[PDB]
Amino acid sequence: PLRSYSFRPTYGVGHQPYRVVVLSFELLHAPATVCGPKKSTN
Amino acid sequence: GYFKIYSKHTPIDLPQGFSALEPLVDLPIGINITRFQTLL
Repeated sequence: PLRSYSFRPTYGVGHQPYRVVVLSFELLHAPATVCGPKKSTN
Repeated sequence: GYFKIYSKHTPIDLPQGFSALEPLVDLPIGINITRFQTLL
């Protein structure tokens, strides 16, 4: 049912190991708890 | 969607006095509390 990528260190750029991080987000009515740094001045 | 707990501890039916509970913890929890039970 499923085959294998099988990369080599000589493949064309083409089919080369590419890492992917999908950062799905949420906006449910439940309170937000993930936020950015929120920089601060002096 | 926030779970808030206020608390106060005193040394002493219930006492016939006034004391205001202070904020202990607000937690972003997320559940929809409908029932509860004590643990001893």
